[PDB]
Amino acid sequence: TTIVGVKFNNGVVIAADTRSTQGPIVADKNCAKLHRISPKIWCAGAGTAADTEAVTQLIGSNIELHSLYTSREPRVVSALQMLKQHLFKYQGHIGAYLIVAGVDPTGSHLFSIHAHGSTDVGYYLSLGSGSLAAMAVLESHWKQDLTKEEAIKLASDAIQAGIWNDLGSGSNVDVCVMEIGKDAEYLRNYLTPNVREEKQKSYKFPRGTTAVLKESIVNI
Amino acid sequence: GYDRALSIFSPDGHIFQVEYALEAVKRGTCAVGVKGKNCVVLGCERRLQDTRITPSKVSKIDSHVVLSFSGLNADSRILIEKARVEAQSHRLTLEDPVTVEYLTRYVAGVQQRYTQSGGVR
Amino acid sequence: SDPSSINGGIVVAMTGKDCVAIACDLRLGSQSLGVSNKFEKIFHYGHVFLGITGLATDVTTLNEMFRYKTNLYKLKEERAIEPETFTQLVSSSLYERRFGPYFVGPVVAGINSKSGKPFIAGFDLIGCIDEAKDFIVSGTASDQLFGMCESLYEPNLEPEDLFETISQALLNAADRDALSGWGAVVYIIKKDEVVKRYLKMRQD
Amino acid sequence: TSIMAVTFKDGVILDADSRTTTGAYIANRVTDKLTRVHDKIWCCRSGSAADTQAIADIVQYHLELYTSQYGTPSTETAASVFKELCYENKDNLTAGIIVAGYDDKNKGEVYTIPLGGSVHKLPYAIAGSGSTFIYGYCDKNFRENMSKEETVDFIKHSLSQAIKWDGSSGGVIRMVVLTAAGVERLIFYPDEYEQL
Amino acid sequence: TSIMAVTFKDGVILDADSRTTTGAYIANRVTDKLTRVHDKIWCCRSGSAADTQAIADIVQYHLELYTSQYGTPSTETAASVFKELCYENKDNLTAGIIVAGYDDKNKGEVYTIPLGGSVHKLPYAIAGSGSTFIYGYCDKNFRENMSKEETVDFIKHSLSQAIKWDGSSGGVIRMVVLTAAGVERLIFYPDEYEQL
Amino acid sequence: TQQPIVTGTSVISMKYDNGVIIAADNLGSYGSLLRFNGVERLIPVGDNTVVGISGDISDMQHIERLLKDLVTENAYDNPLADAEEALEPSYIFEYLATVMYQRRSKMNPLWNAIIVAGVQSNGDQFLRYVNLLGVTYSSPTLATGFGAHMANPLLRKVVDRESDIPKTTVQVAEEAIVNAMRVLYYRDARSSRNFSLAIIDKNTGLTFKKNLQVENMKWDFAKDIKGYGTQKI
Amino acid sequence: TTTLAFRFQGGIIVAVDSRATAGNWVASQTVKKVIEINPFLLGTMAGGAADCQFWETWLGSQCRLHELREKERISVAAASKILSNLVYQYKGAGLSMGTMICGYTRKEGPTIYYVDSDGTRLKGDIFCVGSGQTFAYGVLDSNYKWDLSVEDALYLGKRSILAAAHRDAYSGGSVNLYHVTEDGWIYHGNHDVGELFWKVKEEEGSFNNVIG
Amino acid sequence: DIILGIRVQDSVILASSKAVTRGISVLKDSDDKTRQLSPHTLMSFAGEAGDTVQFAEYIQANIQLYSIREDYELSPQAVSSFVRQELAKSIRSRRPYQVNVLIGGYDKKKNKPELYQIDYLGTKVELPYGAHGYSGFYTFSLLDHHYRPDMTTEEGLDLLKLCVQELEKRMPMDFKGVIVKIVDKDGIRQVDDF
Amino acid sequence: DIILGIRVQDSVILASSKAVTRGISVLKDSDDKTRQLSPHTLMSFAGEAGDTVQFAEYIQANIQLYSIREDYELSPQAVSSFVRQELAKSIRSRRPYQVNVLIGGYDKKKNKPELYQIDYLGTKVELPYGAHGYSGFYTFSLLDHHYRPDMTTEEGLDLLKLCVQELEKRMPMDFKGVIVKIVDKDGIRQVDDF
Amino acid sequence: QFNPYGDNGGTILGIAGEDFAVLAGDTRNITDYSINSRYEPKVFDCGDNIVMSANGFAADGDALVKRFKNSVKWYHFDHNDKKLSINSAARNIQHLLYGKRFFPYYVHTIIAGLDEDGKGAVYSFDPVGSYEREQCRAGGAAASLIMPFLDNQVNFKNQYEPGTNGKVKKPLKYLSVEEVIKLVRDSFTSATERHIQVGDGLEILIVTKDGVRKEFYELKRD
Repeated sequence: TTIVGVKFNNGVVIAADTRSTQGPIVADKNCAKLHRISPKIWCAGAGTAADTEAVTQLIGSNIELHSLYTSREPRVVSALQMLKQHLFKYQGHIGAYLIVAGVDPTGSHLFSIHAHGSTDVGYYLSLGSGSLAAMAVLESHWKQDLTKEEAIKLASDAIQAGIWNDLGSGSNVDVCVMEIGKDAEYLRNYLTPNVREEKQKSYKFPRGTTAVLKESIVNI
Repeated sequence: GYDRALSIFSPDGHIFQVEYALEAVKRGTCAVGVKGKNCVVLGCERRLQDTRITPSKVSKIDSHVVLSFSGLNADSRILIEKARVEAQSHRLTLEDPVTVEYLTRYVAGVQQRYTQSGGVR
Repeated sequence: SDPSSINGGIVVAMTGKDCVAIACDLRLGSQSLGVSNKFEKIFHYGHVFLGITGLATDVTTLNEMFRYKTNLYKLKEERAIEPETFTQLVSSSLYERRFGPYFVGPVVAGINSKSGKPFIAGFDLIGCIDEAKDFIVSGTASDQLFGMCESLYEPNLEPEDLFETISQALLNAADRDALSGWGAVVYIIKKDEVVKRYLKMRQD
Repeated sequence: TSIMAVTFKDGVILDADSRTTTGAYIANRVTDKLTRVHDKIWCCRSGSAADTQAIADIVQYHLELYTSQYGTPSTETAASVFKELCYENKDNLTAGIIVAGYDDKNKGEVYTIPLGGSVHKLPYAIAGSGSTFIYGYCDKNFRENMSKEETVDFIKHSLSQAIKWDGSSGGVIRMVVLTAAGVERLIFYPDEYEQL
Repeated sequence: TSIMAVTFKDGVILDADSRTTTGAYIANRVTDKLTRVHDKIWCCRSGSAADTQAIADIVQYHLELYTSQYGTPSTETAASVFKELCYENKDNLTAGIIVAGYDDKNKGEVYTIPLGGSVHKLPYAIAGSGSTFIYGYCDKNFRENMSKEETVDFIKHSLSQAIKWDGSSGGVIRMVVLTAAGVERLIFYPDEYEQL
Repeated sequence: TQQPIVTGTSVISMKYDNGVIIAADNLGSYGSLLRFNGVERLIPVGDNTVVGISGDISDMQHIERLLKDLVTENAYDNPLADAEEALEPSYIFEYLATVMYQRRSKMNPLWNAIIVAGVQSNGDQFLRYVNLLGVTYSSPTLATGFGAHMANPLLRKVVDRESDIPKTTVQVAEEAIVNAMRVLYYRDARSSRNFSLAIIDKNTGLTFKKNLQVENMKWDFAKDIKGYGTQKI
Repeated sequence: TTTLAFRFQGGIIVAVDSRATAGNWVASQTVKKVIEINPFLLGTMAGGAADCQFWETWLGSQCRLHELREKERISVAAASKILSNLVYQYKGAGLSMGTMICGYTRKEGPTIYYVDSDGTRLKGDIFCVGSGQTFAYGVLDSNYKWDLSVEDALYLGKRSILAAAHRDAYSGGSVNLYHVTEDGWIYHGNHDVGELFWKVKEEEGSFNNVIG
Repeated sequence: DIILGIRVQDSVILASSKAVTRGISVLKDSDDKTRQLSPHTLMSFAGEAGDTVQFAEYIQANIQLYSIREDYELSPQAVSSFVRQELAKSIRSRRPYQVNVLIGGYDKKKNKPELYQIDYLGTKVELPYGAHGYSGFYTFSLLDHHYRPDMTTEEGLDLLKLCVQELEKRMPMDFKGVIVKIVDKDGIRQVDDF
Repeated sequence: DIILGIRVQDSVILASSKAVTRGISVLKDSDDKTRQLSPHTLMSFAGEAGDTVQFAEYIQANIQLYSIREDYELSPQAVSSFVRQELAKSIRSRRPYQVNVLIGGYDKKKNKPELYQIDYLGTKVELPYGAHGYSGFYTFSLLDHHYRPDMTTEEGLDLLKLCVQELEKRMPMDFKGVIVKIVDKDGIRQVDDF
Repeated sequence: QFNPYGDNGGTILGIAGEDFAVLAGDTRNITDYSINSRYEPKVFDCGDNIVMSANGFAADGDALVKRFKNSVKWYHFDHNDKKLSINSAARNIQHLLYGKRFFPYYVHTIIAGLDEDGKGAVYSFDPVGSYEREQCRAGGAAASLIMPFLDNQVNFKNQYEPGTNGKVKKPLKYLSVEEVIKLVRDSFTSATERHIQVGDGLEILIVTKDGVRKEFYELKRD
């Protein structure tokens, strides 16, 4: 997995690859790794795919209920607190490494939460197997006062570095751009550099090639 | 250790040490063996001696093979012991008692190896 | 040692042109020993089919659980559970026991009765929704099926052509897996009817 | 890491590096290890990041609850709250804390809470992996009632050597100066302290 | 332990504490850790006592054998002999050595041979358990070409802090001064350095 | 069977249109203690080879001794030891790869990862890697240890394939190497700010740059980071 | 794996499967588990494939050297003891072996010697080795007779491996039949278990629990 | 440890070893490893020393409690479903029941015999013939060869003799024969001349 | 694993099990776990799979080599002393022989039978009746009760029947009967109606 | 403790034809989750129209291929430049592999060539030296992904003539060299999709009466 967050001059952009692996096998070639916690708070998770999906779904439920209770736009800090307190309660058994980014009435935010409940603030972050490859690009090219376009290019370029250089990362680049004044735009499959090529032959079997013992009609 | 080539070719092609070993045999007590249709008879010639314990000429190598000899008596014990060990080793390794042909090839092989090894006569 | 490999078995789901296919092997065993050649691993809860592989005790337990849950769902809702909704019901149920997990990999397959579009989804033993537009594999021979399905599968296969592709992927993957085989069953799921077929295959 | 706290004439200065490492990899090189548990009570965190962050959050909640009910706490009370969490869970929370604070009556105070969960009041405290390399330097050079300028110069020299010799310590030097004038935050970059 | 070697203007000074501990117990509190491997080549021993003593005995035998055949060895040669024994048996001999010596051409030289068996030529070297507490102090205070008096004062300050903070270091401070004037042995007792 | 005690961190290198570049920092780490700072981990072997070594320093100094013996034993009874029978990078690598594998098979490894960078007599760039297990491979860019995860992603942008080598100049390759070293200093805990850089060019020969310094670092964004979340002041 | 060899009036019938598995991944379907040591001696692979193949190939050279020296064909008893002695020298070193040294000799008749990695060496009339051995015994123990005709004996060996192939997950692929006679061993072909199962099911009516 | 079961056209035949071994010696050679759950349902069990009988008697109480409560005999399918659930509950409990059971019964409403094999994990499978542990390694090859659905009880008993003889010949352990019980339309009976 | 030996007034009776078990099944049920070391000396052995026969055949070669060399039959005492030495040498060698042996012989010069029990460590002891492993746990109580030095061979065989029957009754494993051999003044013979 | 073995991933595939033999393998070299090189030749021409590849631990694969090439050289010296038969080469490798039985070459090797009658031959070796001639054999990480597909498309397993209701199997026909390359390319293209350790390129060495022919095809680099 490769995940990066890049805070720029008016918001924050998080990007991720779309490959999911079960050991050396690619179970899902187009997994969506960017998850909503609220409309303008988004989370990207590495490590165990189920826990990252499940933990964000639980916190996303509580954020919505708390937002309805307080009649306020959710704070990214509320998601961080409930998310880290939940992870800490389980003493790291929930192997969810997460980059939570979003915009709230108090500005744009970018945090990373580790499976044990530790958090850090940052202007650019990375998680997953491709973190070192992605962080090499972020270190080289990140600068203060990035524009939205520079940040999206930097975030995608950082993910590509993990895609090309990490075996656990590949396929496509997912990008979500959260800017302070406007809605969050989820650019699903922003870049698709790994489209498979045409097969050399067509493997359409002639009908009747398979031997059948009995045939039945199933009632619904 | 000692590895001098005692057995070597004479200028006329003769290995004298081997020929002189034949002279030792011709000086030893005579043994005779004749085989008939159903049995082999081994006879021997003896040169205050105790017949009970003085070693006999015909020595069993196994329950079915007997080895008579002539020449240096002390050397015979070395061949016979080697033959006996090989006969028991053959059974232990192949479960079949040695054939008389097999035993003769081993004993002959041992005698030959001593005409081409260093430091042995 | 590994609970998911004790009993063997494999399940594969494929999508076609307004049709879904889900197939499985019929072997149940105790490691090397093959016990039953009639242990079906595909269950249906209306128009939604669930193929569960893994530990045979957990496969049976989850069938009665999802029958219990889907039966109550249709009484309260007065309508059958759709494949997309059922996929989340399976996902949550498997996660509810993150620390006591079932050693099973389920495969959801069906056609949404309202939108009419094919649907197939995959899972881990703790409920990661692996929704795929092309095919889903599970079981001991997932390695064989992935390469076998990845090469044979092509988009928009007709129900007759989909049967040949999924059956051939299953038989050839099962033939190369020790713990899978002893016959296979293929369901061809269409918006209007479902056809269940038993395949002839090696019995060793 | 390398965290440090030094009492001086006008108050107390908390200081720390900015590097956090997961093995050889520097996960974050600009971390802020100085945590505010109350307005004039700050703590330095060393050891497990998850445990220390959890403790700091709980201590801040307790001191916030204390302030609403019993008035502003003293640095001794904040260290006491830290001790209960660090001691009552010493088998689970691997946390070593330095608590420094300011109040008008006692001026600057420093409390160190090592891994065991005991509390020790000190004129100055040093902790973290990089502290071992400056035990001799700090002892020889620390003086009572130094000025703010002397203390900052003393701290810069101390941490520059802790950063120099410890792989798991480095980055920028972050200071918090707690005095009657308020809380002041200072940052020194490698180009400033590395060639001292 | 705490061993140290410092090159200076007129030569090189070897120094060490006197304590050897087996756990908390001080087996011998007046040990002599400075070993003569040749007339003007001395080594400090840290780590396993059996291994370092065996290596020093073998190295002395080799350099004695070298001197009879090839003339007096240089400090580099003595360190080379140490490296072969420490490196070729690095899996067995847990020995860390500081080799310092004097010769007219090169003046004072210091070679440190850490646990791995590598050799490093240094202006000054510190090793032992107690050395970790004076890495910052020695780096800040060491100067090239100090006089004998300044070097001795520098070493006394350095080891007093290593002795202060390390339980496994203490006792008397034993120095050997290698110069053109010959070999000179100095001893400083706790009442002399402890209140520096 | 051994373990490393004092170790050198990543060595990074890449081949450009006319030669190769190899860089390594001058640090020997003893655990987390940045103990030795004068360690030179690039070992020129003749005018056309540079051997960069990472890992155990004690074994590094052993390998450095073997290489100096090759140069000596090659000149024995060899009047062309400087012109037509000098040691090539390929000969030096094969010797090291053989030694590293032989030690491995004895379960007494040299706990090192070596990059042999040089230019063959015919001008072809040489850049090969070998580690304690005897595993060897070649690439337009090679990095050992921690640099394989951070330097290779950066160097590979410049020369991603064999066809990119002829379009890469000295200046582009050098800045890529220098930038990679800065990135390693940022995120590598066992890395030093000082490093050595060697350029082997088929025209200008070997250019060995010692005591190069990591420069133009970015820290000014650290002042704006406060706490780990909720903290505001 | 499933390999069997049983003695009968017409000689020895050696039947083996052909499946090799690396875990649950069936690496091969057509492994030759019978090693043709000589025109007169047959081996059998079970356990360590490399150990059986290498040492029974080496054993053939030792048998050939015995031929050249003694000018008589080595006995099965001696051949199995040559292998058994060597397998014992490496006992504890990690060898894995279960094999039948099948041969027929004038002075000794049909002989099967079961040699395994422990150093064991047993003479017997019926031997089965491999994971599916218990299934092969079930068919043999009930249908085996000394007076079996060659045609009936070949089927019994073929049927015994089929039973183990059906029930054992690690057995199958194909059945390789060998017949050891007074003039050497005879290879009676490779029979696919998949095809054979349906053929056997219809003619016997067995495997009634299998639909088809 | 031997537990065998064969379902024939008109009845179910369950055979179980008579031996009870505790460590060094055989304590008993006439043990009955079966419990009658209902007039037409019989349960054979094998497994750990104490778990087999504690579980079997606990199951028998619930089936008896159901029969008295509704004045109705549970079908063998329902009993096996109930037994499987308890094994499934226990396998992931504080102290699992390591018991493998065969449930043979006669369904008086479908007028068909039924044989169910359930292992200690809770893996219920209906078979024509079943066996637990290694007892199935020696017997399945014979049953696969000789079994036919339409056998009579006499042919089924003749087939068990072959299966038991093979176990005696090749299995190292001495299990002291078998007790054979037949579940028929008339109830459960024991064959004594076996 | 059963190895029994009883010395009676005029002969030694050695009984050894016929079964050979390798893992899951019984390979052979007619194995002879004995080697004739001399015309009047017999050796029964038990232990690890391959060590028993490799050791026994190695011992037999040396005793045969001695007999041919001196044209003289070693006494059972000398053979047992030789066998004990080999076991004692091996127990502390690179790969010990884990073999337990019984050496029964007839001393033609003392005209007395002799039975020696030697375990894999090299513990030689002469007994009136011996057994190795757990076979002696079931049989010593009977032998202690019924043995008398002056029994005839017929009474000794009757006593072995009781010892073997007790082993069959109580010992879990099935050892497939015993082969009985008698070492007398006339040599070694096997009892076939046992 | 030192682990003398590694795993550099990759996959090899040997297929024997009527008058040809192809030995294919991806050129990627990996360590853990990192890519060492994207073009590391894995299949080697060993002379006498024999192509050899050792997959698994690269150091042992290189050492074994290095030792076999040396064995071929001495065969020519000893036997007067006699061509080494594929079966003779296969037996010789078994002794190279089994010479280290208790410290094995942790590699599964495949050698392809033409037997003495001109038919394609493929031998596959177990790490400790068991070899058995086969029509096609994949080895390495993605063998399970590749091999089942080739059984279906080369050997026509589980395929029956339409309209015969499974009574008649599809006859095995002769696949030309060109058609096998399509199957090899699609096998490795499929494995590249679903195996993280396969990609960056495909190296195919075609052995035929004319000699050894080499082809390279690009694969996905992610």
